[PDB]
Amino acid sequence: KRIQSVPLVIGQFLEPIDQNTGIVSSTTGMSYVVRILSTLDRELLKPSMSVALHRHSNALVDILPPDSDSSISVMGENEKPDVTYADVGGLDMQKQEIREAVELPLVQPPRGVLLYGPPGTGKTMLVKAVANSTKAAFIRVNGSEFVHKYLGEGPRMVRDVFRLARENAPSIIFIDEVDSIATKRFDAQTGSDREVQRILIELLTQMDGFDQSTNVKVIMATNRADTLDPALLRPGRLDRKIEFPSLRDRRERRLIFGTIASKMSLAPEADLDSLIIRNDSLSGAVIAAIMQEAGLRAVRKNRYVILQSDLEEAYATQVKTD
Amino acid sequence: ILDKIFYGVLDQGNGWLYVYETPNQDATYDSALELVGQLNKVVDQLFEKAS
Amino acid sequence: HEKVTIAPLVLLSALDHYERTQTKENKRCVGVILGDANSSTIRVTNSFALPFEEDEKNSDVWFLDHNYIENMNEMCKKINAKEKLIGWYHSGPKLRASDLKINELFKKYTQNNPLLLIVDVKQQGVGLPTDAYVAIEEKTFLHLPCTIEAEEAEEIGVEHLLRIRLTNQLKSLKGLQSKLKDVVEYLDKVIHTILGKLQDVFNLNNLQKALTVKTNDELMVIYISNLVRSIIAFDDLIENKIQNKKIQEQRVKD
Amino acid sequence: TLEPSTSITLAERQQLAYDLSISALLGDKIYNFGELLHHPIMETIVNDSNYDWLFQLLNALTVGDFDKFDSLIKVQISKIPILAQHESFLRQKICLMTLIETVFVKNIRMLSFEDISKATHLPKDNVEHLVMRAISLGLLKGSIDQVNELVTISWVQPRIISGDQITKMKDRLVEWNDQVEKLGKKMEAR
Amino acid sequence: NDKVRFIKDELRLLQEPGSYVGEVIKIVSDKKVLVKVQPEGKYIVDVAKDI
Amino acid sequence: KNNRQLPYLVANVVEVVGKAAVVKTSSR
Amino acid sequence: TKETVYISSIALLKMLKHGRAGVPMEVMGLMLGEFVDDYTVNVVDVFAMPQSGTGVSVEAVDDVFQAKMMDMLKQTGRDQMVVGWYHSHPGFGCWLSSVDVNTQKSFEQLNSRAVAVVVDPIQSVKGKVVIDAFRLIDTGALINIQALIHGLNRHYYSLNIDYHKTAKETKMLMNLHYEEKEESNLAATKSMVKIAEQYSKRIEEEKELTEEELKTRVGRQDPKKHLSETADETLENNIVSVLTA
Amino acid sequence: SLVKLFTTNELMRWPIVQKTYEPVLNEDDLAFGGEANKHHWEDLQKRVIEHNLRVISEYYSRITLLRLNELLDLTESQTETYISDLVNQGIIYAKVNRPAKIVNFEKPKNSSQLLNEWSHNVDELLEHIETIGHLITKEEIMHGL
Amino acid sequence: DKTENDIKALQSIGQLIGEVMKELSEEKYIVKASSGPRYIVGVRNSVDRSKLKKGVRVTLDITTLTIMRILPRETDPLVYNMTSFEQGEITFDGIGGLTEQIRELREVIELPLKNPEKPPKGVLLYGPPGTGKTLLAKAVAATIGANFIFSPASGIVDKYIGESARIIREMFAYAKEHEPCIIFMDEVDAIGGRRFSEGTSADREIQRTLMELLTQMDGFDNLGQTKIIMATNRPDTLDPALLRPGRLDRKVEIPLPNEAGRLEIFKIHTAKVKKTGEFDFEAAVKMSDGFNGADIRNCATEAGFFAIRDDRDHINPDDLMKAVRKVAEVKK
Repeated sequence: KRIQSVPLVIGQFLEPIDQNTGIVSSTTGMSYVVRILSTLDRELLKPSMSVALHRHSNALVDILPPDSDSSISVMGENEKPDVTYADVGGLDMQKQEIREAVELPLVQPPRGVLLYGPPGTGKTMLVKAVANSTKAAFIRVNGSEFVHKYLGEGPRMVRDVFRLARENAPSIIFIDEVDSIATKRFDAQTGSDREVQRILIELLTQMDGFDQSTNVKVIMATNRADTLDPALLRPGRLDRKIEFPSLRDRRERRLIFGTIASKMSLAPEADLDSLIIRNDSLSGAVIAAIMQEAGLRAVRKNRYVILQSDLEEAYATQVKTD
Repeated sequence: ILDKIFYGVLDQGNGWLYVYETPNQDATYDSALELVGQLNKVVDQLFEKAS
Repeated sequence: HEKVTIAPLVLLSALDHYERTQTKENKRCVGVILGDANSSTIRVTNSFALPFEEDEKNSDVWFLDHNYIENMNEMCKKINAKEKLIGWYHSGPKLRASDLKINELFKKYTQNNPLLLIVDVKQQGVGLPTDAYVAIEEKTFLHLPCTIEAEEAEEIGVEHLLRIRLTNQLKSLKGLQSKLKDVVEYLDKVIHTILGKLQDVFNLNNLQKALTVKTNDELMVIYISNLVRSIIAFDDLIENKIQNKKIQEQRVKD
Repeated sequence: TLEPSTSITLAERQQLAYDLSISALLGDKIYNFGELLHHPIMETIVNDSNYDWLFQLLNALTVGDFDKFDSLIKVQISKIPILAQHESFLRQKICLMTLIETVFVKNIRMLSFEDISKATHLPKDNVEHLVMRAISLGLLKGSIDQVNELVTISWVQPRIISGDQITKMKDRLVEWNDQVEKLGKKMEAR
Repeated sequence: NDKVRFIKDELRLLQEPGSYVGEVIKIVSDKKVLVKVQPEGKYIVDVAKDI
Repeated sequence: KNNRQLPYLVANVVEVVGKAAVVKTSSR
Repeated sequence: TKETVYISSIALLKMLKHGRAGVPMEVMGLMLGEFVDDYTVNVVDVFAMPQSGTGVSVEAVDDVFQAKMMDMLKQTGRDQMVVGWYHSHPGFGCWLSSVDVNTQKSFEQLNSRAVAVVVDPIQSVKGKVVIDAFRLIDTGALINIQALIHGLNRHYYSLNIDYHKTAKETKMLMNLHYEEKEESNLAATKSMVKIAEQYSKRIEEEKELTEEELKTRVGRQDPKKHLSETADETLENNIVSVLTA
Repeated sequence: SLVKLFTTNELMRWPIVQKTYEPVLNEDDLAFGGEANKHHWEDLQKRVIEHNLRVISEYYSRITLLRLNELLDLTESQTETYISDLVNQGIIYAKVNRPAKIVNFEKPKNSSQLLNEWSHNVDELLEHIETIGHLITKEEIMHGL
Repeated sequence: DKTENDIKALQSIGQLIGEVMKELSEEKYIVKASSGPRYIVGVRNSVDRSKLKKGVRVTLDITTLTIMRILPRETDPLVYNMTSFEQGEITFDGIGGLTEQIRELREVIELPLKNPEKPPKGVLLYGPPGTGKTLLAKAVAATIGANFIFSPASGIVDKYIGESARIIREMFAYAKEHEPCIIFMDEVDAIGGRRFSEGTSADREIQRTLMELLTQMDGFDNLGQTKIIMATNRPDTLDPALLRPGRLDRKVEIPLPNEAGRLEIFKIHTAKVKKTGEFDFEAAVKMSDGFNGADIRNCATEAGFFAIRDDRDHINPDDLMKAVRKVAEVKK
């Protein structure tokens, strides 16, 4: 036993030559004939692994249960997101639409779903709220996470995190404005554009190149779906397109208003059913903003009671920010 | 209580809600009997497999 | 309080000192002990025989020089700064009040009240052949418990040495033996307070409660693995010879 | 603090040690019971005058008879009458310590309640207080089964005495010990 | 003992300088195989006596 | 004993607690 | 040629301690011992040269402090032959320095013969030891012979180490692990705190096995392997607690 | 002293202490608007009772509702309330048995206890044998003689 | 002793460093060597496997290769790439005549800190800098108690991914650790805003930063006591998604000091320079035309020349109206 010991080094298991033998990697890039666990055997042995090596005895001490966070530049990790939905009021149909897109097909097939609209608008809340409700290991991405100039690492964890997510299956795959990586080289585009070549086509290769058993949905924030490609949109892969409206039917506002002023200390003047007529055809975020814009304005006026004025301040200032 | 939404029991002769409380035990023989089920089968099979 | 590490490296040479000095029960081979004494745990790095003379024909009569330590520490420092004087050792196995005097010498030389060290040069009884003391007050001196560190460097060469339960019982008597006597000793020695100080914790026994059942209840499952413990035996080696002998006892072709 | 040093005078000695012994009763205390009385405050102080009392209060620290003292009482002591309480505190605690010290030995706790508590020869309705008071005595641990008339108890009962569990000590301590060897016979041996 | 020695046996092997996988570039008649070490450059170097 | 070599790899401090420093070499 | 080195493990550990912390530097200093007839390299002791900010060298040796000690050691009654040279050679099987050789070589002069003790304090810590002593030349040999008279003797050329102590410190050593009673039964009778785990641990064993047994339907993970080694580890540890109750 | 009276709190005390203190003490319209002292008294009624329960709490494994009402100087329901109060407060343990007219004071005895209790029983000797021990031989030797 | 300490300090030796590349298990660490590659390492001692986390700065061992200590991180040139200053130089008032943003900001910045009852998402300064604009950000920082942290734009995007975030997330990390902290993101069209084509110029590195803040701001990173002062001269050069609440709660015009705005700033920014009463107070202000808070000080300082030139430490009317004309000659 005590042959094993902690002050080890890292590498990547390449390949066995035979039992208790194989070529591996070093974090020095060293790859040599070494030993491995006589602990493991075959089914026990794992054909590519981040691994544990003695320095001098220099042999495989043990696998490393999969590494994650390399560059790339990581992944979204919200483990048990904090957001309950109906925290942007009135999205039920759409939150159902997501549920229909994901929450149900996670349980029961789309391999990816398209949220369409301005995010951070509650559309990003859509993510976490459902990502919370779904309770699958959540992975956000940015289309801006992979811009690293390298022809190189790139898709690896995009593959492996994706696999790590399918290691975490059920897990979640999400992306902030994938349209950032969705742009690829249409020509010889020199710098910065060859990653997305790997990385966009990666997911394309990964969407189109992995089976439908949905423990994990590939989700993508889209206000802009154009730099995307139908290779993504290929069915069985990105099936679901959910559109963040805004817009707003009054029950939504009624629910939006009945959302923030719920938690927002108000002045009796503050009247949401006054605003239900005042507010029509707007964006829930801004609406949610106007809610807590007034949430700020009374506090900006040091009013511990947020008026309809404070609202109308927020509202009528934000009816046209012009 | 009938739904075990609560822990207590009814006194008729007394006419009371008699004391009771939540737990029972840890699943062990539970865990165990599985194997205790499992083994012989493959083995009896094996035991046969030799015969 | 500051209760202390022990350096085997010390312990060893310490007896060599005793050995080297050919110290006998008449004598105690004495010397520096080294480490750094600040923390509520003190460490023993090292220790140094102080060429010395002891006379108990007249208690206070004995001979030593510090100036060893003087030149010593220099080198010690030059060897390591972390030597910083924690205290000192002697052979022992036991104290002699002149120790007190001797103790105070090091007080000049130590940060805290320095550290005495007893050794059992015959390592006779038990855990430690050793005591470490710090003076006190109605004087006080005291043993804080101490022990080894790693020193796996030690532990390795150590490994080259040596080479389940009943023991655990065995001490059962030991303290009790003395203990009752130790009263009867002090009883009929002085025929102190600390004895009554013990007396209280005594009822800390017959203490046992139907919480006992838990045990029983617990012990049950402990045994559940039984049918499993040897079940695999039950199944494993029995149906193993039936596949090797039938193969073999019948192998027997030509 | 004086114990090692400081030659003094008797008028110093007793009167202080008087005032001390007084302050014992103007302590009174976590009892006490027994004390520095052993130390050469005694003869020296007691002797006589209130030292008689003061000594007889050591008796009261044991006897706990009101009128072995409330007879004695002059102003200075009755000046603080609360020893009549403190004696009730005594009689309880005094009786208690040994009960705690002895009567159960066999993992002493229960003492529960009443007659047992009235075995303090301080009565049930005071049991309802003095006994009932626990660290409301400053001391007792545990709790009460009133119904079954049962104290739950635990420690904070120390003492300076000797003479007794000395015996009881090694008995069990030899007992398992013996019966070890039965088991302790072959286990690692065989 | 089967294990024992065998178990022990590996510990030996568990102590390695290493075994360099290497890229043989070629040999010469020298019986020093001319070899680029994988990360390193070439080294024309004798072989294993058995190869 | 100590001094000196021509030259050393130099390094850049971070902490200067009050006695503490980390540096990163000209060998990085 | 088969030559008997003998170490005070004290001096051994003393060096180790000095050497373990000595990283980077090869630790330096005396090697106290003798030669009993031939072959016999005795070590009572050793010690650090104080830090060499000049590093290990034939130069960095200061015989001042030794004498200082050696005096105080003579005062201690501590006296030996300086038998050679012992340093801390991080990740070095190899050989120490021809310098170190020359260093020693200058010095083994002062003896019939000396050592330069290889230590990798790194590779020492392994729980086994890493170490050697060179002294590269012979008389003839165990009498090796030719290359000396043919000149040009260079190599690793280890010596053959050993050491001895006693059963004495052995106790005091094995004293490692009032005492037992306070140390043992009763001191780790803590179990029940974990009974849940102690269960759950045992609980978990179960599953692993239905699994394992199943495969019966190749090489290890085998259907009837980890079974015992698993349900056998929770069997004992669960019986020892009974001793307390 | 009431703050002190807490640790000993009794609630035979209450009307006593009521009677005992009101120069301003219970009797305060002064900087407090007890118009009657109820806004002390009433408020304090429970207050003592409330705290009384605390020391009550500690002092009881079991008690009769009576002995409560005896000590509490309260009706059952009051008691029951104050029971149900800290019951519904959870601030204490008890047993409501009116059919017993008895409060088991609810020791939560499933902590498995002799987990630690025995572990402490170990700790006892771990303390004891260890504490008691280390001085013993040390003792008569520290004196020697 | 001192030298002896050094004499001793030489015994002491250097200690390897890492920031944990991750915690496999409580002990088990991948710490890619802060000097070098990745390693499988444990704790040592005085080690809080709690505090121990991916990225946690730790002293590491030359031999044991494990923790030699846990270390407080600095992951970013907190005064260079990040630039941190505790509060701000002047309070609101000295640049008074910008007073519009003196008050209103404080009630939307300093108070909602002390009045947590939204928290301010962001506050966007724009208008001419150094009107007190330059000073306004620190006027905000001064009154709050936060550590003002200056963020320049271009340098935060290195050509690589997340360097921005790294630089920025230490602005998140250090500051939110060091909170209260004013963050100040300087005139950021470079790493932020509307980029080039919003295509790839490295704009995707820029979009990253733009999204990094977005993922910090429209992401759930709040400003608890660490506040972010946005900087631009003109606000419309920026992401509109940034201009939204959840990122920008405030969009700050910072006009010129008015005539009285100057006059107030004047007798603040100028008259505080040693000056005569003869120094011509309003005729400067009158000759002061569209002077910023500094161009006000130029009334002082351009006359500090003529102070120096008239042999004055105390600016005199002769010093002065030469300056204010000189300050109003090159511009309005």
